[PDB]
Amino acid sequence: PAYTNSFTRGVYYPDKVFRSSVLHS
Amino acid sequence: VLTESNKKFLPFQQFGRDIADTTDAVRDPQTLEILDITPCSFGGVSVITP
Ligand SMILES: *[C@@H]1O[C@H](CO)[C@@H](O)[C@H](O)[C@H]1NC(C)=O
Ligand SMILES: *[C@@H]1O[C@H](CO)[C@@H](O)[C@H](O)[C@H]1NC(C)=O
Repeated sequence: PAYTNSFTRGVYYPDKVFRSSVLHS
Repeated sequence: VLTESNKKFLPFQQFGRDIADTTDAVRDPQTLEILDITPCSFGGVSVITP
């Protein structure tokens, strides 16, 4: 029990691709 | 055309897809160097006559 909020955790690099100053979805 | 580059990749990254998902920089698997990629040449021909 004792559930906890996870605000903005759990994000990783999906691909081995270099990107600079660009917004990608 | 393969040329030298100044961009610094992350240690785990291999190539770049910055604009329009087009490859323009590729890490060399042997020397661990980043090389820029650019198409060599293309264009039209115009003739000027009096
Ligand atoms: C966790 O779940 C409970 C119900 O299962 C809910 O009441 C609670 O608001 C949830 N936690 C957060 C941070 O929203
Ligand atoms: C690959 O082998 C060459 C020749 O032995 C060496 O100069 C180079 O550093 C090696 N590269 C890696 C990533 O081990």
